[PDB]
Amino acid sequence: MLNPIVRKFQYGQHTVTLETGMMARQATAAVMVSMDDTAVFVTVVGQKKAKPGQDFFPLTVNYQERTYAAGRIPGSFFRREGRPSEGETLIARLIDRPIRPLFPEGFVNEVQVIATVVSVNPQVNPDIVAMIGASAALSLSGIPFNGPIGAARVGYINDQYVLNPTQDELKESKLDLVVAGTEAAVLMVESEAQLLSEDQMLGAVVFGHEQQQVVIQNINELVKEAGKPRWDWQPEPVNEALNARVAALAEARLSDAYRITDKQERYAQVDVIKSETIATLLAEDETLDENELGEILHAIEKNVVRSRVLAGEPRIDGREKDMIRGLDVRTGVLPRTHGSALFTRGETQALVTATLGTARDAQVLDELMGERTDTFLFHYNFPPYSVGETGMVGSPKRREIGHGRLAKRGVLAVMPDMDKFPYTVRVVSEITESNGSSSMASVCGASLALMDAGVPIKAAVAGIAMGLVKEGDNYVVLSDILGDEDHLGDMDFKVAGSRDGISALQMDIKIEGITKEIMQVALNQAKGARLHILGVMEQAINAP
Amino acid sequence: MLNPIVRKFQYGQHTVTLETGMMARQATAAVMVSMDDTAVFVTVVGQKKAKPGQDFFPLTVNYQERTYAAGRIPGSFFRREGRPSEGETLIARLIDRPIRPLFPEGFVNEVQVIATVVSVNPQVNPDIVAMIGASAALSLSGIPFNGPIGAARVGYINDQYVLNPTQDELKESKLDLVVAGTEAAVLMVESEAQLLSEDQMLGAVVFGHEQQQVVIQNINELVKEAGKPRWDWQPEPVNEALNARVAALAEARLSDAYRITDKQERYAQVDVIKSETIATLLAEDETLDENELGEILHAIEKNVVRSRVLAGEPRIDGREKDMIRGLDVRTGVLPRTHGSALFTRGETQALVTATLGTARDAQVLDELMGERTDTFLFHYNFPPYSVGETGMVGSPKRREIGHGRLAKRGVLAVMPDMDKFPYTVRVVSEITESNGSSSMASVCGASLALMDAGVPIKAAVAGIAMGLVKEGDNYVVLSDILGDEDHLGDMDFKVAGSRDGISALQMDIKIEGITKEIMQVALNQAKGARLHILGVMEQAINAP
Amino acid sequence: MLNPIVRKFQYGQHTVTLETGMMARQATAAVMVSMDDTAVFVTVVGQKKAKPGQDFFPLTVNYQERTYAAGRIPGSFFRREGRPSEGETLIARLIDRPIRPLFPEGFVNEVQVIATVVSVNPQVNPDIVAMIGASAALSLSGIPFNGPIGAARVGYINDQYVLNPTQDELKESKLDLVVAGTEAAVLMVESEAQLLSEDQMLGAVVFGHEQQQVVIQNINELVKEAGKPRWDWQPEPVNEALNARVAALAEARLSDAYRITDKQERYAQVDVIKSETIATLLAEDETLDENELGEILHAIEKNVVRSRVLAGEPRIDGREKDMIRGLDVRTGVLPRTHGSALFTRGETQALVTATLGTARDAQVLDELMGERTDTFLFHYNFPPYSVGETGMVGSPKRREIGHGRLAKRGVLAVMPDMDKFPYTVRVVSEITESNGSSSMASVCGASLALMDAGVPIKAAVAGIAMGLVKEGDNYVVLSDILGDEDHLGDMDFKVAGSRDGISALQMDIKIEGITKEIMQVALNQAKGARLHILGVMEQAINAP
Repeated sequence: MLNPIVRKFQYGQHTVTLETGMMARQATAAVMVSMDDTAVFVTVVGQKKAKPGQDFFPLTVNYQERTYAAGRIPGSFFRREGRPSEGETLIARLIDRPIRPLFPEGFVNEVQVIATVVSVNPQVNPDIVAMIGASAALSLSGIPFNGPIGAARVGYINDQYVLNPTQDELKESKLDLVVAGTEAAVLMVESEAQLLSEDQMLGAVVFGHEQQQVVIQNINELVKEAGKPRWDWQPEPVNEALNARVAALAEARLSDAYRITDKQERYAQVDVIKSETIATLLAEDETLDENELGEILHAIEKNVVRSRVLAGEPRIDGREKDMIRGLDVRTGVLPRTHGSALFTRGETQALVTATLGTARDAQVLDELMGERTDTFLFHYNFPPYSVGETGMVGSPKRREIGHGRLAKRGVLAVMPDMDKFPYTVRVVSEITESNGSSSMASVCGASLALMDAGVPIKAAVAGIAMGLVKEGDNYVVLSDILGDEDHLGDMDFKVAGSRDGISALQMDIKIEGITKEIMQVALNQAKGARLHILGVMEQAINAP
Repeated sequence: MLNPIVRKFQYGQHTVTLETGMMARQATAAVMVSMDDTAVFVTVVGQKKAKPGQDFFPLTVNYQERTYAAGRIPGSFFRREGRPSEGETLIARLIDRPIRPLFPEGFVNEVQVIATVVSVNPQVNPDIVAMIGASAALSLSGIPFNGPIGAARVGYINDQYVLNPTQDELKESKLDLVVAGTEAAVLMVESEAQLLSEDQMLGAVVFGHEQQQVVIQNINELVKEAGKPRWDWQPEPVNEALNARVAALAEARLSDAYRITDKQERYAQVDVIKSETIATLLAEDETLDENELGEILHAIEKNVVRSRVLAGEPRIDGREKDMIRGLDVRTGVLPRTHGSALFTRGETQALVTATLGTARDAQVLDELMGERTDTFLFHYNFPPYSVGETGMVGSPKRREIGHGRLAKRGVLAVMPDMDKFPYTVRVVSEITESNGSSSMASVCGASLALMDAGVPIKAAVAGIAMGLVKEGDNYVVLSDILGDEDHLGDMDFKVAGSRDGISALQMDIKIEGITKEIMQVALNQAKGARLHILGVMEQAINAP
Repeated sequence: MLNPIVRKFQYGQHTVTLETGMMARQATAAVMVSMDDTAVFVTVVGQKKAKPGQDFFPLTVNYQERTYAAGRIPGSFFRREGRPSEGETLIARLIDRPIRPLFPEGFVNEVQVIATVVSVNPQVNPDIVAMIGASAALSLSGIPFNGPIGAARVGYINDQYVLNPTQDELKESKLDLVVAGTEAAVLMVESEAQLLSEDQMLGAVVFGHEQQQVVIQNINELVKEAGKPRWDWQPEPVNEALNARVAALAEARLSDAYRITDKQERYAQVDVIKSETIATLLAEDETLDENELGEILHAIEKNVVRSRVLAGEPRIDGREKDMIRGLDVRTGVLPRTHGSALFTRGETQALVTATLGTARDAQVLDELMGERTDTFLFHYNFPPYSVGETGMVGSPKRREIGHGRLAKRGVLAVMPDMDKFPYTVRVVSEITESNGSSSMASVCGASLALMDAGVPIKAAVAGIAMGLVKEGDNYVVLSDILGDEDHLGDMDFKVAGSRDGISALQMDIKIEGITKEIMQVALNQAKGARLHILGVMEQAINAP
């Protein structure tokens, strides 16, 4: 006989139960989460010795909702679920994003987080239930993983924050955000609100982070109770011999390379510097490990950008911190469509179109919690010609779907109700070129496309992404980040809203140690830039 | 003018016609086997040149069912037969399973045996017609094949046997099995029975094997008449200079490596030896093939386990040759689903669920013969976290479909009729951990899920797997085999049924020379092992 | 801030507008094309450096129609276009085919042509608009391209040729062809014509070629205005010391290798020479490249065949310049289906079947501009066993859909109306062996299958493909070419029709400098071979 080890704790209005060490033993980690009646079984499998020819951390999270959870036989032709829907893909991204940055730098081992829904209650979502599982299992696995993260859902009724609102409570609620992060700092946040202000939008993030602290403490006690011992992993020793040998040839040229304004001219230049430096090092001796060099050159690229921002020197394209790129607004680009828009910011632009139809063309979503019909439709396409390369095209990938739901949340608060406008609207965003924010601009393109179409929107809506360069305690907040300022930066602080308030913001932080004090600066500077986008948008069109 | 080579012979109540030499002359083999209204054109293509590193034998069988065989336009959006359905995959396995062990060891050349149905009779099933088709083609191809095999459906009407029962006669029949084997011995068997005794179930396998002998004789005469010259292929010359060089270094390590008992600790130890023995030989001589060294180590692994079980000595986990693994019967493990079950046998586990629905949720099967509705549903999911590896959560592999119907056949005889219980039942089996037989454990969890849901089944149903190790003429029968035992053994003898009779039986023999005398011993020992599972199941629940 | 470069002109009636320099700046080239209201946004991306291990030229043209162009929400389940349809792949091939031979010999850099429909007029067809867009983008990119090409649709109303007919004007027309080619010579060509004569079909190609000249002139002027400078590219230099080194060892017996008749004996002989020549050259020195030696051997294979045909020597299988291979006509090959046919030409055969149905079984094509329901279906299947190789079977390949419609082009014109025959007919072609033209042999098998089914077709239809060997100004026209005479040849000239007129005409030229006189001779010589097949076809069956 095998007996499981359990621990029960009160969380909000529901009693969350965690179980381990009875179901999957062959898997490195296995926990079964049960908020109140909704259960999600999460397993984490990680290899001890991965491949040697790996340069990227290969983490994959597969979220899947079982049909027997609600107690219904699937409506598919084969009577068996198959491909994940738009709902299941968004939750998969909601679990990956917070857990990714907690892994130590230099960890290249393949890990897979399989989260399957067991049972479901029509009141409690299982999003946040699955996020606790990936937080509990990964801490019990032994795999080097900081945290663990807490999962919290924030509501807003009567100008006051409510922890974990049900489906019936969400009908009267104004704000709907999911907050995740470690005990020390916040890590992500996915929001969907009405038109709240800047102060109350930040207060909900702090509220949820304080409430999720109960979950974090209960997992930590379970690690010392049933958790497997930590992996004996050590990062590759910092070779000071090569870090001065490569830098004496590359750091001098790469410092001058990051002053070019054009993206095409800069990326072609840094590729040449990376090519001939390795070519010379291979000509010296064939012992030097190729990849190794690729990470040293990448470390120099990170050091050149970050140090110049902290000192007070001009950015890549030679732009101050609170300064943004130039704007180009074009309404009515297509001839035989309902609505069309061409919004351009610097060197990134989105061809956004709007379509109108009857209520019969509504998307009938067969969700696990309940069957609902979606009136407003938003689609995000990211073709390879935007970044300037070749790739596969046909079916939308993870992001494509994630950024599409993001741009939907930023407009959903503005969109008129069915009582005034009873027509199904489909908005398609086509990324023509991409350098900084592609999900954001869109929201700017959607507002121009919906007016042009004839949709009576409440107020013009815009949005821009923010960044951060943090080293020690001091920090610099960036307005309208570039491609090199996001991949080498510390966070992708996306904010979208109207003239009055904020519709929806996405918080993606890569480092731990983020504070509420530096959150206010990033929130306030985004509002000043948001009004600047709208000042040019209202210059072209101001009425539907 | 083109000319065909025709052979006709009487087989039961049907006449079988074999044509070769005119259709698909470019392919190594092409045989047109069409009985009384219906046929399955089968072609074999084998590459003369083997891969560069190819180690395993790549055999791929694609069985597809054209809709114009019955004379009907397919009911789809594209109006064309696309990817194979649940049915098409099953027959493909009935073609792939008997032919695979007949290919000689050391043969790594890629071969493809595809079968396409070109016309069809509502009374004669295309499954055995395709099996004879592949048997005739592979023998006429020239590719090293130790066949040919015969195909026969046995059935059971009025305490008697009838060779290849028709679709109308199958409704009155209490048995439905397809037997495949050579002139010397049996090789496979896929069966479905309505609670039959061991003597009647064993006598059915012998009956079908004796009746299919005329098929083998008629194929052999065609090979002597219109057969392509056999391939000049010889296995790698076995040298004792390299074998004893590894055996004096690895056999001592591998002997203690199979005494570890625990799966995770055994596989970790057995991988270390493989990773070190090859590495130490490469340090001494780097001109040796790594691919050859792994095949020798696999032969040593085969010699250690088989010799220990051949003599009176406990196996890899400490069990005797009839002793079965420990049991953990659990039900009502999940809250918000109709039926819950948790079955664990030693180191294998299956989370089985039950779901109830109306006649609206019935599976509408669009088969080649005609449209029918399926009331009982069974799905088999095999995730990567079961064995402790990383894979694509995606699905569903073939083995997943083949084992899905396997467990469906074991419960179908137990399941109540439509009149007494007019509800469509959906059963989903989730493999939590895998070691030994997980398909037989799915049948044990199925009965527990149905009783928890409230489904009034006839009796309790259970299932176990049996193994064999034979060297010369003497044999040792194993009860409830482990994973490896299945790979390093000789046969996968699966038996599923109740206390009274057998509901399902699968016979997957990988070696020829199997005796009728040893089959009645393995089936009788399986009955005693099945009653042990059923006794513990009745302890937790004996009625719904 | 952002300025476009625009040039608009006239092309018969609808004014064609071309725009570049604003949309998609990151990519290599992006041109906004359109006529009246139909707009197709085409992008071309070319990679600077080639992949180390490349031997072939990777051209991947993908055409995607988006439903917001017409102003309609898609009728799909997810409400997203996604994967390319049956129609979308045909236009993708219609763009890929003419542009492929224009790339210089030796160029191996990966290029992608992404053409997407963004706006559409219900009268103007996007297919010719997308072809102009790709022609403009490839010329403005700088990537080595020997264009530009023009696109013209030719109709035939009241014995007169009409340039670019609208969808309403096509109902009166008896011809619908899409002609493509450079300023000096024609390239590809696909037609469909209710039994028209040779001079009518030939004159229509010349008509469209002369009318599309104004398009090419306006593209060339735009390149002179705002075109990115031509790529600094130079092909691999001719190795005089290596080309003679291989020839003095391989060319001697490779000349005798293309002398034997049988395909299986020839392809085994040309492979065994290559397997021995390269093995000896690698043993002599290991500094040589694997792919470089194969390119010289292929040049020998090309030179041996072409030199014999041009001089006046007998062909590979011992045929004359106008001689057609042996024919085998069989019908009623299958028992339990409506239509059955087994047509064989030389060593190529197609198992063609005809299936009868009702109006309920008709395919509803959700095309961009249109709601038409197709009553006639044609499906082409090219399995791996036809060529004697091993591959993967699943979703119909681009080559299968292209030949499927191409075989449909010849049958649709001769088929009876819905008023006299109100049954939906499905035709499925199965290629069992292939060497010459299996797509045109499917048309011959289609007429035999329909007569066996009972379809009252107006006349019998047959056809063959034509080849040409031209290196100077003198030419040799070949009737019914092989696989070796098509790859090493210069053009693929497909003709299909009845005893009175031509139903289908396809033109696939790989070389520049095609004259008017060689196009009519290849068409007139095809008529003689077409009458030969129909004469043998009438011997078996003449009336249903």
